[PDB]
Amino acid sequence: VSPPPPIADEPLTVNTGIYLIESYSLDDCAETFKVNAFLSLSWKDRRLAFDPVRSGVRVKTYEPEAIWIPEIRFVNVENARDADVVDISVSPDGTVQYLERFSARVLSPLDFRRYPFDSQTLHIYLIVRSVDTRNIVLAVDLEKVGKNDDVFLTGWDIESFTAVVKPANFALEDRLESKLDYQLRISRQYFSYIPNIILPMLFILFISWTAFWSTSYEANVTLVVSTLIAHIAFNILVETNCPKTPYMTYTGAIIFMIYLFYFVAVIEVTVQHYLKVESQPARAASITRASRIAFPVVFLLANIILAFLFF
Amino acid sequence: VSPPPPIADEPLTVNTGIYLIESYSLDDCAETFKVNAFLSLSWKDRRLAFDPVRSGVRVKTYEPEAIWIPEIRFVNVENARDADVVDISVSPDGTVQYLERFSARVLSPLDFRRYPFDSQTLHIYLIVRSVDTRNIVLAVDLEKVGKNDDVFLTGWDIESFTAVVKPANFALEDRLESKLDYQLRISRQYFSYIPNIILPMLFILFISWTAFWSTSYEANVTLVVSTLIAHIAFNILVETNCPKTPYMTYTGAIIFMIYLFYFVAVIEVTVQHYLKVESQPARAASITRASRIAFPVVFLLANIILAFLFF
Amino acid sequence: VSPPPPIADEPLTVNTGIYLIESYSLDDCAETFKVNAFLSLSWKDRRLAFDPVRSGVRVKTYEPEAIWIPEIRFVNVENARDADVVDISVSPDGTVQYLERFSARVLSPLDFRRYPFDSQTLHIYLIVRSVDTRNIVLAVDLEKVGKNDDVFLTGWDIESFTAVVKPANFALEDRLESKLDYQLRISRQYFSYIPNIILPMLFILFISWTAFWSTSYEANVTLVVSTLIAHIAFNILVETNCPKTPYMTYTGAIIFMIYLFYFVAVIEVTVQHYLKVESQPARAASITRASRIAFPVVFLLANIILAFLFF
Amino acid sequence: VSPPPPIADEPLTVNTGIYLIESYSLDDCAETFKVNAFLSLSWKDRRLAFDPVRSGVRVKTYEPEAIWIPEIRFVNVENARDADVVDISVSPDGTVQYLERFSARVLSPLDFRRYPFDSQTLHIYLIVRSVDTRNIVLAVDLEKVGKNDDVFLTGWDIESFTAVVKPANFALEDRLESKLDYQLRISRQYFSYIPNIILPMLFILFISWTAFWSTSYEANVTLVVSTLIAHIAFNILVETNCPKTPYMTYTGAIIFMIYLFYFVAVIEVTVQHYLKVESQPARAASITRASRIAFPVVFLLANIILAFLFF
Amino acid sequence: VSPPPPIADEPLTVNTGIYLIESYSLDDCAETFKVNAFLSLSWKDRRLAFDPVRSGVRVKTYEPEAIWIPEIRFVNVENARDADVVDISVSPDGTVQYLERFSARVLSPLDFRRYPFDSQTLHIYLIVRSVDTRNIVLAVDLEKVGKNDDVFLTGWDIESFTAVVKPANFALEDRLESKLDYQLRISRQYFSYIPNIILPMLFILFISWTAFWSTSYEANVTLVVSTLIAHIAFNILVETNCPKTPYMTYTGAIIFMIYLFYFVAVIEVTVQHYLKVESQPARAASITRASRIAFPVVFLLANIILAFLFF
Ligand SMILES: [Cl-]
Ligand SMILES: [Cl-]
Ligand SMILES: [Cl-]
Ligand SMILES: [Cl-]
Ligand SMILES: [Cl-]
Repeated sequence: VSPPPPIADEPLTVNTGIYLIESYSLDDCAETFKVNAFLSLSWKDRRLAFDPVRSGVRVKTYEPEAIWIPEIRFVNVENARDADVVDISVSPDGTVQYLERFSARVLSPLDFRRYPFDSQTLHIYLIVRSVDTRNIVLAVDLEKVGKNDDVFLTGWDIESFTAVVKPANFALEDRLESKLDYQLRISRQYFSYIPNIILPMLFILFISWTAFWSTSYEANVTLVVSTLIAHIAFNILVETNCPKTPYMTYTGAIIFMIYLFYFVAVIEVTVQHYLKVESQPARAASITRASRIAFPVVFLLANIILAFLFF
Repeated sequence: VSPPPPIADEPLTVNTGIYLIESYSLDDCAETFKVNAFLSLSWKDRRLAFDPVRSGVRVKTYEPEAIWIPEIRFVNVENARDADVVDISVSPDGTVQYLERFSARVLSPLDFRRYPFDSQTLHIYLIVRSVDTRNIVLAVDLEKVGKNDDVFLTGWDIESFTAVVKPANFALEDRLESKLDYQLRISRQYFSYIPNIILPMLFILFISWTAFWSTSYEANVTLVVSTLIAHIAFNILVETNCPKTPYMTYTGAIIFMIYLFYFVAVIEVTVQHYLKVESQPARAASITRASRIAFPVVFLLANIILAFLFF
Repeated sequence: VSPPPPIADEPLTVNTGIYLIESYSLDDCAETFKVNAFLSLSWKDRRLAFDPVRSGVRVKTYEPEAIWIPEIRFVNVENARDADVVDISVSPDGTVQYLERFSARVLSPLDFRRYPFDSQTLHIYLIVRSVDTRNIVLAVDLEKVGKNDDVFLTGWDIESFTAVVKPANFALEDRLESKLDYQLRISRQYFSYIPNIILPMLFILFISWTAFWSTSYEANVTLVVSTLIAHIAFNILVETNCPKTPYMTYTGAIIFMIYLFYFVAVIEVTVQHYLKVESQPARAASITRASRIAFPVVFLLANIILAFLFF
Repeated sequence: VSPPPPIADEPLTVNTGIYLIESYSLDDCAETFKVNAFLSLSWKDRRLAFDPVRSGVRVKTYEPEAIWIPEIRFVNVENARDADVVDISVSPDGTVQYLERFSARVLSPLDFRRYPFDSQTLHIYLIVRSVDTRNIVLAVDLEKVGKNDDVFLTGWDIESFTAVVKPANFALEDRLESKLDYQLRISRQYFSYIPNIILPMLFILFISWTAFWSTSYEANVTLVVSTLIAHIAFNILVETNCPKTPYMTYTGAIIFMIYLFYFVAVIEVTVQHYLKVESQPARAASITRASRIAFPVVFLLANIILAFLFF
Repeated sequence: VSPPPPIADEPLTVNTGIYLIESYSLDDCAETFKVNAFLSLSWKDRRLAFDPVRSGVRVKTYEPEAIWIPEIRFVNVENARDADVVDISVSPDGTVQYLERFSARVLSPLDFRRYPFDSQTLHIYLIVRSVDTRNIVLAVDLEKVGKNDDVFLTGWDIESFTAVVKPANFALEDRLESKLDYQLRISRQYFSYIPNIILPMLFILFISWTAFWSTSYEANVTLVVSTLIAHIAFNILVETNCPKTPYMTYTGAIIFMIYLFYFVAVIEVTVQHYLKVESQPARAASITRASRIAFPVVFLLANIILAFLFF
């Protein structure tokens, strides 16, 4: 067996579809997700055409080995998918209806710049390589592209599963390659982030700010430095567990600013005490009183600037 | 190696049964569980019916490749189950009795809203795809559904193993499919949750409340802030290792409240000292005295409200 | 390729023997252990008997596929064992000397109530399902049950590897199952626990007791609260990495008591200071002096009670 | 299924080419990287020569089992690559053009001395063992060497993918081996390191330097020791998760210096207080005043020396 | 498919050789190491012996399935090695020369008593089980035992790869077994340990010793207790990453001593303050002055004793 012959000079159309059965193991660190789905394939092989009358059958079932089947591969997979041919059906005209169940660990880049208010498009790229006898081209039947209602990823809302209908046909190592883009659109469930991370982090910072209503240098040193320890401790607790991102994220910028604020509050506490000790209590008291407003105001403003820059 | 022919036009009934041998590795982070069980299958194939007189034997044993066997798959699995056919028996009327031992990692969503007082229903979905010549329908043989008495999951109580007898018949990829729901009901047993996590966490909070029987601002700052560090430290220690849940859990709400209480106690400590320093000792002393009752009372009340809202 | 026929009505005896080559990966969290061993099987199939004179051979070697071999499975395994048939020998009377090398991850419950002074019995359950034509029964020859001298599990003393000679014969899914219990007895190597965990944990607690020889409330608050932070920090450092146990362990009770002691010492420190401040230095001094004896005595007593209750 | 015969005594040339489809999972700890690529192979096997006229076809397609294929292995792999033969094309002269898609976990040493400003050369070593009947030699078909434009490694810039055209031919276990070196050049994306690691670590160090504008020994002990705790805490937070490198890294030297600086600042704080207490306030005040300049200057100077020594 | 016949009554000698291609993944927690190597096997089979003059070939090449090959297994492996037969050559006298490339995860116990100044001997145990017709014995072909020059293990110096030429012949499961010991000798690269672990741990302890030049009980409590927190924190940072070792290690003893020293320094600080407060300043001042010398001296002496006892 070799590819079906062209009637004219036309390429062979392999109609595809992917139906998600299970989506699992989305890994933010590895930028990978595990999928379990159906892969449907449809094409015409006139060599396989038959007279249903003089055959006594309206359909013919074949073993994968018995007939020509296109070699469809996935571009962005760790290793080749584990596939199980579910069914192969041939109709009197030579139409082949192929179906397999497969599992695969798909590599898809994730953008964490807007985390935890991010949305992602997961990609699954189907590909076919042409042979010398004839060019093979992929097509999508969107009726055949879907997902089980029960499919889920914890912490994400799965908006849709679709395919970009126009394939990407290009030459590679002297042969045409036809590629399809299947997209899984997901948006993060950011609720518990406010009470679980942000609010507690904010409270610690706010505690450090009470040093602006105290003249006790010993109590102030304990306030700013102990809260810095509590902040670091809290970040270890709520730690992403992923190796640090190469780029600056939204949450990343806020956290950097919180460290800057702890340093600035230490400078203030240091300045106020030095001024007091160096017989200048009027300047010390005026700085501390300004800080009471300057600190929350500069914080709230910089946060609005960051929110604006990222979104 | 073709499906058994219908006597009329009826679909083929495949009577199923699952008998749990072992259940293990329930992973809370992954929402998966590993199972080891028997899968029994029974259907009628009249091409296999025989006369026990001119054969001699009351039962016939076949190799899987000698006869037609329905392809049963699991819907919610990572990869296909590891199976080993244990036995294939045919009775004189053509009734096939198939048995295999399998192991599988089943994906089943878990609800942590009532943790650690939560109960879960683990699902195992059997499925069969119909074939060209005839439709295949699943059924439950309750005589063949059960679990070994020694079956266990650490930290859980296994209430029951049962199946929803009526299958879910629907259409997939242009063919009819019959699905079954096997349910494993488990409820969390965490006897040690109180002593192990709760109490030490309450003691730390209670220590912060001793600041209401002290006028020393330096000692008060050390009490509230050092206990906040101890609280965060304790939460790192008793951390589940599972990424934070997208939703608000019961234990999650209690912990959020504990952070709020540390912030409120800091505000009090700050207010009391400012009033004392700003020549108002009457208002400072009256706030601190109120707090001694207000703090435990508001805590005990909010906890009753939370327990009521979640349960 | 059918079971050997009976001479009367007696069941077929499959003589077993397990010889441990390697024991590894004992996971306390998973309650699982990986084993690599020999499995010996012995039975008589008269259909295989031969005249050594006619044959010109005193022994006959077969491929597993060529003859009837009982289907032996393990009850408490994650998946079916990976096996390599090492040898199949048939003597003139039809005796089969089967030998295979296998690896398997065995699930065996572990009791942590007496940790780290615990001993465990690891189980390996062999099983055979009886067929249509005849009943199959397992037997042990203890001469054939052993372990390599080099077998080891880090942190454990392996006392013995044996089998309970009497099989457990029972009905399951309308057939007989003959089950064998192979036991691996192990006892933990608790030495480094004293200098690594116990001793530093006691020193931290002892430091909090120095607050009973101090009147300085600021120094006392620093002693009790900072040591509580050090205790929690130390617990994070020496943490088992296994999720907390559903039941109350011995070490678990001691740790709970240590948290209770930190809370009680805070109460004392708080009471002392309040009485001292509120014009009652006679009570404050008498409480602190009592605590100096009360604390070590109540600790040493409760510990004896706990050691008695657990052992 | 024996190697093609030589026309004279010439070795067989196997022309190779690797085209990267996906690159992923670079593991810094393991010094390994996962790759998914095409492996093209070409050689002349005259036994496969045909007349395009008698055959009809200008090219012949074969199954891997039908013809002799050289055994190409990778030297630096964990296990053998997972390969899937995409195409085998034979031209009339008997020139075979083989193409396979493979995935492999390649072991390649990484130098972390200049981290996070490091560049690495990842190696993939192709190898072929010569046979009894003839010597096999590898060659590079540069037309068939490349990488997909979309190839990415999070946190790295992929500079180039190339092959050292001259093979390394040597004797091993009495036969010739022909080895090829494919190189993937990558350079790290160090941006977020400044705001995420460097800057917050410098702020904690700077806070410790405020002890040089304070005479309060109690406040100074709190400053230096509490910041040391915050530093250690921060290091736990930003920890690589890879076991410590056997060699001294650039970042490793900076961190060692920061610990030295915390110790020196403690010595100063200790010296200043002892001089004050031992009736020498002139010496104490002159040391503290010097330290205010000495500390940032010696730090900035040692950092320039380190940056010079490493780069 | 039968073993070669003996010329007299001699056992069959299988000459072995292992050539290391790659060594990777040495895991200290798991006490395992992954190896990729060649395994050469040589034995004489006269049934395969041929006259070269009437045969006309240098060496005959066979497929594994075609001829008898001894079953060589590894004793200390997780699962059976993944092997790929590279070549099978037969010379006129019947000498079979077998070669395979294999990968295996070898289990080899490690002694951490002298860590990080330890050396280890990694073992690879080859084994062969004798057959019905003849006894099989292993031997070492020293020409075929080696390692690639590029073989590496990060953090270790690979000293040698040798084999103990005399096999260990013994009886197992009623048959003779010939065992060979291949040894990989490695010594640890302990450099970065001094600046990364030892030095910062000694600085934290040294800071605690400044309490001997202070009379301030509040500052002393902060020094000793806060440094104990910093020590524990540092230990979490530099943590072994392996579950605790059952035996007392060298580094383990030093760390235990450091905890003892923190407790002793607390006792001193407590004693000095009590003596001062209980009208005995002569006794207090003399203890603190003694401690200034007693502490570093007792430390340096106990360390010399430990280094002597372990080495
Ligand atoms: Cl694929
Ligand atoms: Cl399945
Ligand atoms: Cl098994
Ligand atoms: Cl390879
Ligand atoms: Cl092996």
